[PDB]
Amino acid sequence: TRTLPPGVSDERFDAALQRFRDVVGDKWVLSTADELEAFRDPYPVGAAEANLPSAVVSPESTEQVQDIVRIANEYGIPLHPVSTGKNNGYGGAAPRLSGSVIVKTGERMNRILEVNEKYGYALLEPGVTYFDLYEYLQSHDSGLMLDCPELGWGSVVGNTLDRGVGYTPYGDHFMWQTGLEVVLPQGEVMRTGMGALPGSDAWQLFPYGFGPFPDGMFTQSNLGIVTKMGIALMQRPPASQSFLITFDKEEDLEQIVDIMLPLRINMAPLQNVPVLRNIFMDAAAVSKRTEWFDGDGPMPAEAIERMKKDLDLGFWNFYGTLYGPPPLIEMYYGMIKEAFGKIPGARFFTHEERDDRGGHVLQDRHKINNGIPSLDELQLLDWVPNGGHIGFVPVSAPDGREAMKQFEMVRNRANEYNKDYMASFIIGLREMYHVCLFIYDTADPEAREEILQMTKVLVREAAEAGYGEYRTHNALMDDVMATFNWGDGALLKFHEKIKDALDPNGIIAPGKSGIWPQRFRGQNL
Amino acid sequence: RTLPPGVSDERFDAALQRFRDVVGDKWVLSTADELEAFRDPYPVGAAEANLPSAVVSPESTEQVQDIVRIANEYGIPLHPVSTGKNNGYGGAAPRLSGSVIVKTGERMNRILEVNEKYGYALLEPGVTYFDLYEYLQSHDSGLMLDCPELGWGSVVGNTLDRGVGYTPYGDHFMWQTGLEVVLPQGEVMRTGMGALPGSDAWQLFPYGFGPFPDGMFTQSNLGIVTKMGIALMQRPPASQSFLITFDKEEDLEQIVDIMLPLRINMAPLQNVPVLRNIFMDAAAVSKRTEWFDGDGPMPAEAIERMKKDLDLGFWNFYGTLYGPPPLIEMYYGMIKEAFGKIPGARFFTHEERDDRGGHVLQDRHKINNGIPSLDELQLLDWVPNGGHIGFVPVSAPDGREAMKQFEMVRNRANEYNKDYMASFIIGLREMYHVCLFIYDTADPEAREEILQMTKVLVREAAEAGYGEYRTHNALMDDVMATFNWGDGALLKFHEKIKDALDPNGIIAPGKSGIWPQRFRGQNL
Ligand SMILES: *Cc1cc2c(cc1C)nc1c(=O)[nH]c(=O)nc-1n2C[C@H](O)[C@H](O)[C@H](O)COP(=O)(O)OP(=O)(O)OC[C@H]1O[C@@H](n2cnc3c(N)ncnc32)[C@H](O)[C@@H]1O
Ligand SMILES: *Cc1cc2c(cc1C)nc1c(=O)[nH]c(=O)nc-1n2C[C@H](O)[C@H](O)[C@H](O)COP(=O)(O)OP(=O)(O)OC[C@H]1O[C@@H](n2cnc3c(N)ncnc32)[C@H](O)[C@@H]1O
Ligand SMILES: C=CCc1ccc(O)c(OC)c1
Ligand SMILES: C=CCc1ccc(O)c(OC)c1
Ligand SMILES: [Ca+2]
Ligand SMILES: [Ca+2]
Repeated sequence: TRTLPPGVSDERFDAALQRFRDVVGDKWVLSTADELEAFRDPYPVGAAEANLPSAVVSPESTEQVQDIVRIANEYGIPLHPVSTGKNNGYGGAAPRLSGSVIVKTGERMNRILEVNEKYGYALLEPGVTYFDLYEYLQSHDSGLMLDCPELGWGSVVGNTLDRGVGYTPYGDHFMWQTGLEVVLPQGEVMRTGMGALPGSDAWQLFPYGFGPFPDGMFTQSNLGIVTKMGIALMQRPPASQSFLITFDKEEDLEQIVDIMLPLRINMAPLQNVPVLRNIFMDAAAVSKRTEWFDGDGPMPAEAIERMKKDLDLGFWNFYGTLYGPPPLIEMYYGMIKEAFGKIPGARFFTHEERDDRGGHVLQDRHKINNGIPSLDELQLLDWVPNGGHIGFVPVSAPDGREAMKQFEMVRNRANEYNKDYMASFIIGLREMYHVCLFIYDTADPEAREEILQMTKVLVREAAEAGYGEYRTHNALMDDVMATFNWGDGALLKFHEKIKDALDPNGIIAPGKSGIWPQRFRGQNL
Repeated sequence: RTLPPGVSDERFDAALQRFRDVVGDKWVLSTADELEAFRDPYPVGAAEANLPSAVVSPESTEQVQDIVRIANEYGIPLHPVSTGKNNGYGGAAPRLSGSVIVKTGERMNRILEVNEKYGYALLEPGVTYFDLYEYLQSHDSGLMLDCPELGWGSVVGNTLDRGVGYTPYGDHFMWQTGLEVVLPQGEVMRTGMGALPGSDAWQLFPYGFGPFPDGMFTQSNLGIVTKMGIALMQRPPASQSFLITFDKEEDLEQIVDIMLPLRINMAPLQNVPVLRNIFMDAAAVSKRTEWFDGDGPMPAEAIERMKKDLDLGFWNFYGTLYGPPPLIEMYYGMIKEAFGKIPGARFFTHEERDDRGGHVLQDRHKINNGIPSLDELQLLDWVPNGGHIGFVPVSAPDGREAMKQFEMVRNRANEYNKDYMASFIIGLREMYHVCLFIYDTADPEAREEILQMTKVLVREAAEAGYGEYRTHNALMDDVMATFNWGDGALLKFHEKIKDALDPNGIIAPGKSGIWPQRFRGQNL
């Protein structure tokens, strides 16, 4: 029947719902099954129901977020704060803890508070999407560009608060995060950095302020509800060129990664975040699985060759963008061609050179890499009927043999659980991300369970090989946090200890990143 | 005899022996003669302050655990340092008098790893910039380090006070990647991929999984750091350092305003731009008495003599470029066209000045190329028994803000009879007004003048909306008090976390104005 917060009666919840309505207004509290359906994980993981929200409250202001937090303390209601709630791949808007109330900050707190052309920064509310901020910069003939992930409909703030990434030189969103406002778990409000000094202009200029630097503690965290966040914005460069390098062989991965890293570690000639996508990923962006293979089980070699041939793509496809005066772009492109040119079968294409279906991903990278938000990459989910995805992203050293081992290890398990291997190898400066998107039929309970059991295996095996996940789904946060158990889980004990100090009543997103406040510890949900 | 607060002669003597049982008899100092060397070398205020009770030098992480556990038992406050060279901010001296200094760097001074492939170091606290430079030279490294002005500090300890250098990797804390820390009750923790047993990425990926804590251990008293990683930048094929002299006090406005556009895209100004006033560059190469032996502020005549003799401006801009010679030349050309629009602007590369005035340029050419130096110690010869205090408000990188800040500080410096040694430094979007006040450390009134002058500068800067990035023991309470948005919400947040991790209030009480429960309200 009715989803309730843990240890909270029908009466007590009805009372708390009304207190919420007194703060934000009747139409900004959802609690009917019909109203809540939209806030369930759109890509559900596992056959069983999980991650069930009891209600959605949409606050209009920081003060309203304080009031909601104080009520949640009164009634012991757990709050799952989101911005836009588009964390698709990691649970969407759905709370880790079933019965939690979703605080959708972004519905009404969606205002651009400042875009400074002189100093190159924005001060944003959670509700500001990449499309909102893009449209604002266009409107105002801005000299600035934003840094967006593959999908423009997410929150600049929300994405930053899960340490999301884009593909411009400003792709590490949390680095460029500068100052935030946060409602702490008992309702008091705090500004970090120069925000903490009344009348400073430097909130979005100097990240650290004075004393311990806390902003990090509010990312992949449950230590408060963020109401404002500053972010630095790069100046748009005078020109840019996007290029695709197709690599013919599965085994080329080793040489590609080993040539990638020297070209990237000095942020030149690879100026942007280098992404290497397998043919599955690029095929899924432009085609249905059944275009290639309507059989059961893993995709055969003949089918993969047909994908490569028809799309004129390799097994591994490298995407990069260069920025600056055309001479500098041409110099950097020349270096890139010489270095990756030593791999037999490497073929090169600029964004101007491919208008065919195989080229559509390059055209999308040319947008995303230039801070032009897109939703083209939603086409991935038409690979199979009713397509959803889960993100599996272990962090690796950027070595060719280390990539090769991860390639084998994950494709092998993928095959066993009848899921295709959609994978990208991405490099920051000195780290490698194995970005695996498993696409499955969300309507099929067996496919959902296969995904939950497969990724549980993939997490454990990756950790046995010394690979930690940078980010994970609601279903895997306990399993993943368990892997960071150096010194008898010293890290988790440190986090719990702080969680209990700031959230004595255990209100804020209990179980986020495997961090449960005292009142829930040992209870298996 | 200096004792910890609320600890008897007999309890302390017991505790000193327990320390000896852990680290050895030789590695516990507690005589007045032994402790002299660990007093603030640039003392602030007339009165005695910042008195250590003992110095304990541990050999290992395990020993640090044992010391912290003993400290918890006896309620002894511990001030963890690396090398203890935080000169201008108290040196090795503890904020709280009676604290035991834990000099981690004395014996924990080992380079644990330098990775040529991935460009990083994993370091203990005692590794100095000289130590790590020597290592890189020895091993024919492709890598360069990022050092502050003085090479004798700790790579780790400087990072833990969010210190800065002048290469593209000038933000030390940014490039910090992984640490190991002994938390205030003696348990040991590794951050990031350090927390995943057998990961290779401790020094490759900073964040790891869940909340990002590393920042909480910088300008902090939440533990004793025993290892720290840091990224090292590949040495580029060539570099060129350059000096722009600017003739006029009033040029500051246009310098800062041309400086920001050339810096924010990290090109053409590829390194940290530093603008030094003639006082700064003169004190680097000469004594005060060479220019003016009279009492009180230095007259216009004397300033003009400094400029002529050293062939420098009132404001001197020092930068470095890196890469292929064609790139360096292109960038230098853009810099010359931009700053050239200021009348009286003159340009010199490091190759074009072998005179005394050029000595600072030569020292920057070293520092900006990750070659540690001690040349800038000559600043302390400006007056007899020279010491300095660091006063560094953070500002918008705006000409008129720089100009306001220049007047505001020089006026108060004048009033308290201290010379105005100042640099304007710029990261990407922020500006540091770095003011070194050089004074006679043997003169109790010069000491009191410094304390009272900087107290005034701190609240006057705060009234103008400027916060300090970093400050001295004597000012930490005053400085933290200025960050009082939402009724001092930030300090309240820091205090709850301090009390959660340090229930006995052991680790560096009062660091950054953060006192644990047992000390709050006691005025030391
Ligand atoms: C399916 C998919 C997903 C995807 C992607 C490609 C595909 C095909 N590419 C991505 C990429 O390139 N980079 C990236 O970082 N993510 C990518 N994803 C995943 C996802 O689409 C995006 O990351 C998305 O932008 C994230 O969702 P959103 O931006 O809406 O953020 P949120 O869901 O509202 O909040 C995220 C989490 O952070 C915490 N949170 C959020 N807001 C707050 C506030 N105000 N206070 C406290 N905590 C907050 C919550 O834990 C929330 O779940
Ligand atoms: C006088 C002076 C000072 C100076 C400078 C120029 C002059 C003329 N130029 C500097 C510069 O360009 N950049 C910079 O960051 N600092 C500069 N200074 C100040 C100072 O000399 C240096 O910053 C110096 O590197 C700091 O000294 P050191 O490196 O020895 O650091 P420390 O005293 O040992 O530690 C600093 C503080 O951090 C905490 N700490 C240190 N180690 C630990 C450990 N292991 N665990 C926990 N906390 C630790 C303490 O609070 C300590 O006081
Ligand atoms: C090809 C990149 C897609 C992608 C990148 C980073 C992510 O975190 C992600 O989450 C599911 C998806
Ligand atoms: C002339 C630059 C010296 C300098 C720079 C940054 C600092 O923090 C500092 O501390 C006292 C001194
Ligand atoms: Ca072939
Ligand atoms: Ca032992």
